[PDB]
Amino acid sequence: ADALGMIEVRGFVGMVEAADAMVKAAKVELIGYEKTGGGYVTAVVRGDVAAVKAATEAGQRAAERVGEVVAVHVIPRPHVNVDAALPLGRTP
Amino acid sequence: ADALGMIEVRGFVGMVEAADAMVKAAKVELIGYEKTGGGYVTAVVRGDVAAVKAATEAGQRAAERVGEVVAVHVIPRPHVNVDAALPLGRTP
Amino acid sequence: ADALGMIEVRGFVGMVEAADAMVKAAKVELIGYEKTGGGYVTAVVRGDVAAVKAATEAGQRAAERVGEVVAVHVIPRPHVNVDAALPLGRTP
Amino acid sequence: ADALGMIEVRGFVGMVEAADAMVKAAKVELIGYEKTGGGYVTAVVRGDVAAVKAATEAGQRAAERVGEVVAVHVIPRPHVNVDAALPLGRTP
Amino acid sequence: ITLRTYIFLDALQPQLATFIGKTARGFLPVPGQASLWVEIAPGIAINRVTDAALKATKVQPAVQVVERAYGLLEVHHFDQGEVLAAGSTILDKLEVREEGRLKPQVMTHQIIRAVEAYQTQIINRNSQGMMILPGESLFILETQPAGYAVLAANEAEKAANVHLVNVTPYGAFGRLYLAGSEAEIDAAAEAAEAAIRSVSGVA
Amino acid sequence: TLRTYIFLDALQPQLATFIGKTARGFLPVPGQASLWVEIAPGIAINRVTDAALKATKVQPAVQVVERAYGLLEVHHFDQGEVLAAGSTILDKLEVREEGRLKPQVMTHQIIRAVEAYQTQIINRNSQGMMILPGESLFILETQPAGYAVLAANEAEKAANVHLVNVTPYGAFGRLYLAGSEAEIDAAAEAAEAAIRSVSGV
Amino acid sequence: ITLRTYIFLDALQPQLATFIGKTARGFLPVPGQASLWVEIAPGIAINRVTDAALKATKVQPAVQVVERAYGLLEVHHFDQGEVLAAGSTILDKLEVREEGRLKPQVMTHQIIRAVEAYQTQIINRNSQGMMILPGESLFILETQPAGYAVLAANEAEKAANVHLVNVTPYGAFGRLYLAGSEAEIDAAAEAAEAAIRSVSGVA
Amino acid sequence: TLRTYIFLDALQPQLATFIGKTARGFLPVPGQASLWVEIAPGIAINRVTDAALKATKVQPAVQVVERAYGLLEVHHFDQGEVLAAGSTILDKLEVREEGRLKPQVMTHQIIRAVEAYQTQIINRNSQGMMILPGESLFILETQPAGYAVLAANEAEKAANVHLVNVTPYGAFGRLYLAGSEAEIDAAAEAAEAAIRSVSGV
Amino acid sequence: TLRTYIFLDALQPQLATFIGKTARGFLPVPGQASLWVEIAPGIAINRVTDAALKATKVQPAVQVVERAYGLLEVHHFDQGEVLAAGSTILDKLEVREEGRLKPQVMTHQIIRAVEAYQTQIINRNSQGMMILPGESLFILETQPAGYAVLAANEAEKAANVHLVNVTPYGAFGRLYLAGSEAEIDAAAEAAEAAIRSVSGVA
Amino acid sequence: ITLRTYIFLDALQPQLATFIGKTARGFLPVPGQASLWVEIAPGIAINRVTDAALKATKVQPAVQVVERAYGLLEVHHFDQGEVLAAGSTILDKLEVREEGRLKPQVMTHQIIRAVEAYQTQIINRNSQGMMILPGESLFILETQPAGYAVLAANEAEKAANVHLVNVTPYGAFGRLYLAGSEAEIDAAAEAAEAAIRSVSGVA
Repeated sequence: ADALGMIEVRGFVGMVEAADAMVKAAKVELIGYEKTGGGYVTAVVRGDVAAVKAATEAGQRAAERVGEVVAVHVIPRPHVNVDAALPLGRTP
Repeated sequence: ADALGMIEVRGFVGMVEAADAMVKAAKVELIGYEKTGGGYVTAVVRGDVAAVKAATEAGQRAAERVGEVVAVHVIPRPHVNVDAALPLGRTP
Repeated sequence: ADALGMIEVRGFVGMVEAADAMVKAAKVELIGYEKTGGGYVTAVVRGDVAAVKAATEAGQRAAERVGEVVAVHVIPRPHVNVDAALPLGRTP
Repeated sequence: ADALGMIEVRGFVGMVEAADAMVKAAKVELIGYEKTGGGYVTAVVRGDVAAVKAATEAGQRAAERVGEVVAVHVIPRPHVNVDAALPLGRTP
Repeated sequence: ITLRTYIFLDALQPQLATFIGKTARGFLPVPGQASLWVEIAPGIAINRVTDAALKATKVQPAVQVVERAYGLLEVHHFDQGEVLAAGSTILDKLEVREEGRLKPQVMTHQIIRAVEAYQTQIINRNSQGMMILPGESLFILETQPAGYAVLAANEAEKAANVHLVNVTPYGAFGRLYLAGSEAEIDAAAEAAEAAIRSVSGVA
Repeated sequence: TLRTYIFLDALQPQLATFIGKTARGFLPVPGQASLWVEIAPGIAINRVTDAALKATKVQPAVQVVERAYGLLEVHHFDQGEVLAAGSTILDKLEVREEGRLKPQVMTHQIIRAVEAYQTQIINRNSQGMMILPGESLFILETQPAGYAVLAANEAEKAANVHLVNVTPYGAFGRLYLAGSEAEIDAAAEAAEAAIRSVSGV
Repeated sequence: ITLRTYIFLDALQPQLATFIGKTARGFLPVPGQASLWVEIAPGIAINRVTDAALKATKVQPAVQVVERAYGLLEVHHFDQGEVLAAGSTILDKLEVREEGRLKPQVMTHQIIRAVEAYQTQIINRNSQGMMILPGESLFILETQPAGYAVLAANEAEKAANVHLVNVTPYGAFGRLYLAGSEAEIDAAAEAAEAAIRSVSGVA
Repeated sequence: TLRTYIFLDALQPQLATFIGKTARGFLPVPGQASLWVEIAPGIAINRVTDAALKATKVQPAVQVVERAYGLLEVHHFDQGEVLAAGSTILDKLEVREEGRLKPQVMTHQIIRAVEAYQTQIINRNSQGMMILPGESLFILETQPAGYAVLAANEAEKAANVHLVNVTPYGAFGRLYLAGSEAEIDAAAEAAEAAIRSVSGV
Repeated sequence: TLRTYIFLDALQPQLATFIGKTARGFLPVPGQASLWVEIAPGIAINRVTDAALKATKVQPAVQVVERAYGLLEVHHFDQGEVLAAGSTILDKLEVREEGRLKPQVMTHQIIRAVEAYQTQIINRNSQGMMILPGESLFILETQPAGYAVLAANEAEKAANVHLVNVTPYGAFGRLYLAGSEAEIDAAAEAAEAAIRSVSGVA
Repeated sequence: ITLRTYIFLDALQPQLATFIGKTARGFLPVPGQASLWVEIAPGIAINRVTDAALKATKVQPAVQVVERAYGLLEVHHFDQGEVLAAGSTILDKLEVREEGRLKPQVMTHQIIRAVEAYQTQIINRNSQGMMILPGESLFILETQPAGYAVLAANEAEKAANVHLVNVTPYGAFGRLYLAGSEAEIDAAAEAAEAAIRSVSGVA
């Protein structure tokens, strides 16, 4: 479906700053956030591929200032099995 | 039943990239993901033995780029009690 | 809603050449041009974020040949109050 | 459809001399003139490219004898969205 | 792996899209889509690169030619972000930066005006695009590398009213036959040469 | 048995260029007067070609032998040489001019605004000018097949249409023309009036 | 305009879709898509039929063959509703219902056991799909009219692991060469004959 | 059914060479006995081919299923192997040799001193020898299509003619021979006598 | 100059089928011994071919005098007959057996789970078996070109794969194999082991 | 622009004129006419040169080949004055005289007595001219640059009773296959070799 973009932050504050900068940076959709325990939280935006490719690279630059950024990655087309299995807000 | 492949990543972003590369590199079925806490998440793919052997050695090589791959394993034929007790998605 | 792209040229010739190259080089909408006086005119293309960013980089490339390009900028998600209070073709 | 030709003169006198010598030099149609402020006025001729090329390079020669000629450009095929938005005489 | 050609056609004009769809061995491009051309040496390694496109984005391939020495891949899709993402994934799989492409060098460019009928019979037996009628001007163009010739097609139709007689982006040298009346051919010649000469790279 | 005997006073440039792309002989140039003779059985045209080339200075471009039918084209700048070759052909066949089959129109249709998904296929299945999307396509079949080139000629004497395809041999004669709407309308009316103005059986 | 064949394939099996990828001159189908074949007479009217689909739905056409006198059209899409709506639009423009098609007649059905190498070399030279090997059973089928032949292909691959040596769906007779072991050719022959003999129409 | 069944006793070198240029199987060398079977419907010829290849040691060269007709050539050095394969073919078709179609000659002509303008076209429409300008041309159609190669083979038994073309498959079988005038006359008499000697229905 | 001299001990059926699908000459049947000789310059191979055809009873399938090089195949049931034709060929060339070029692997790559959109391309550019969407693909480039059929023999000799393509002429030799992953791994290891154990002038 | 081959044929012997008319993309020559062959590098630049022929004189082109690297032009007419005037016009447009051509290197000349039937099937399958029958002597010839090969055809038929099996004058090398009885092939071989190495050039 739509392209996927993720920020993983060791901390809720840096994740909220990244999730704010991503949806202020392009036309993406903050579908939610994943708490993997231990203080790691992952903000997930999801839209067309140029928008998320700009939004994650803006939210990373705005989240490295106020927190610890673990991983940033953009998938231009996730497989249908990933969106069916993993919870990215596009499960039919 | 079918063979069993696993990628455990300290990080949800690395696990989503691994779970995407695994299902794109063969015919495997991402049955889910398991959260053991502390930031560790495990992606579990499942299918015949050569396909999961390719899937995990593509998911490791595509998930060391964005994450921190803790463990990779392929069980060529799991015992039926493992599928019955542990959550591998083939529980009858 | 849609992303915003602008070419400001001191002079009408460079602006019409830029506004021709932008609507050739991408699937955008040329909603018009703003005349701020003093010889300055601002052509406004407006569409999705992938096409306006690759349209203004052709409009800049074609308006430097014949015109004095004052300013080039893209806004990927313009704020709703900007579209409500400024004339950019999305007046509700 | 019709190729586009433009003489921008900082001055109404040089613009009328250009718009006279262009329509006398070949068969082009003078559609109007755009006043962009600051003393810049732009005469716009429009016809087939074999006539607007011979028209603008004679109108430039005649308008460099009385005034300052800012920009001279010929567009062999303007896009239909340019004729829809910018006022080039072929507004539907 | 040597990256010869890397050109991103931002919007396919209809005669180029129609000609590619007349010649391509694959999914035919339609006019309006964004497109991308990558040529590498040696040839068969493009089957790696094509996979890196088709696993990444939604783009569709038309021309994958592994000829006698080189290899050429076209990918095309509506969203320009999709084709730019496929291009970034191709350039990561090649492990090259973009500007490692060969700079296109115009070898032969010539406007042959008022072509006799006898030469049009040969040119029309040696071309699959538009015809050429007797008396219409012809524009022959040779570029090295070959793939940049389709850029020399695209921008040409983006300028004026011509007929695309031929473009070959595969082989030793890229060929371009354009045809039409004289003012249209002069505008297309200026636009095609300015398109090719503005593409940077290694020489 | 004569099926098609049609004279052309002048080949239009896209028809002459199409036959320059397709024929297996001395290719015509525009402005030349031309002549098309189709007979059944096919192989007998190798007599009839000789019956032209012993008479005049005409040059043969098309000579196609299909499963049963044979098509011949001859041409020359002077119309009198072509008419003398045609008179010698009709003398050799012992058949008059009106003994030809009167052509019937199987399908005359105009498709407005052909989408890209159909233009790509029609471009792959043709050798003339390409068709672009949005251009109206005129479609024509005539039986017998050779009369198709008559509709390929007179139509270009009417409007600015692109000759996408013409097939003058085989079972059915086929004509793909393309262009803007009013030009296709005028060219289609001219092609239908050209086919209707042929006497015969 | 006579409707010789109107057949709706609910899903293209991978060797049939791969064969159409080898042979067609249009937008090539992928396996899993729903397909549709319409064959009419005279052939040149199929261009009027194809537009009738392409202005209606989102289907993409792969095959448009214009024979001497017949015309074959394939359209396909992932959604079966799109394909059946395109078929409904085609039947509304023809104003002939689904029963107005020609009921297919099996001209020849044979199974050749243990084909010698001297015959496999010629079968391989005269066919484009999967190569036959010497010592394997061959299934041979012709249906009149021709457009049903792909149906006889498609359900056959829904039977057993057989090669798709050839399927010609256009002509005076639709042809089908399948290859494989004895029991698999028996199951595929039973399925293909049951699929052809379950098609209603006129004769 | 059985349209064509002719037993060639041996292939003369231009015919075997032309089959080597055209066929899509095991090419025959000259001096081999050969056999041509044409049936309808065409796709049953793979039944017939297998029926030969289980019986004897023969090797098949031509197997063409054109539109509705299936042509089959087999050959071997010994005539006995080819005749045993032919007996097995006739047993599989459940007919005999007399059930074949008696060939009708559609057109037999001799064009003397062919112009260069016609030789260039004939050479572009042919795969065998090149006809030269000034040479005489022998032209032949036989129905059914197979028997034309008999009209080739016996022709080279008689005269020193150039095999320009022979098409043994399709609706009409075609033969183009070339040479000087007396050679074409003798080969024409031999080819007509070879077609007239075929019993059938 | 003797580029390739490879003796195929037994033609496997998909290779024999593909050669007989692309041969200009006498089609080989499976089980026959075969032989491939590529030399430069090209047309001098007609000196070579006739020599073998004057000595032994072998039959030629593929003789390609292309733009630059020359390629000859001869095949027969008796392996002593094909080896005698090979020694006659080497006498006419006046070189030893090991005057060949040692085969260089330009590119080898196994591409797993090929998308359908690439199988449409590869099937449109192939005259052998089809590839289906999802099956693994093995591509191989060898220099000089004739040894490609060696890589198409032994691989098929060692696994259950599909032969999609082998081109033994031109500038470079190409090999497209396709099938399930384990069979393609076995066939690729077999093809590399076949290419490695061939001596010559490096 | 490099002038490789400039050869002038004073009269086309009928098998060479026939074979050119079988391979030409242009106007077919008839025997007896004067003919002319010009070969240059690069290829596409020959589209200039052909124009300079057809604007000037009455000559007509038969074979214009723009292949992978080089370019070849034939012009022919009855009057030798028109063909020589077109040759002088070609050489003035190239601004090179005749002596700048490459001297033809005779790389291979081989007479093969009594070609076996197994080899004639190959040679007849590879050829477009005559057919070689089993037992007849073959003459193969390779020259560089390739255009002079048609000279090697012409003089050969001008001195013996042979069959022109093939001549390839375009590409890397010029190939010549002649066939006939033994004494005729010895005469044709001596004449063709003397005609090739009896011209000037630059080595």
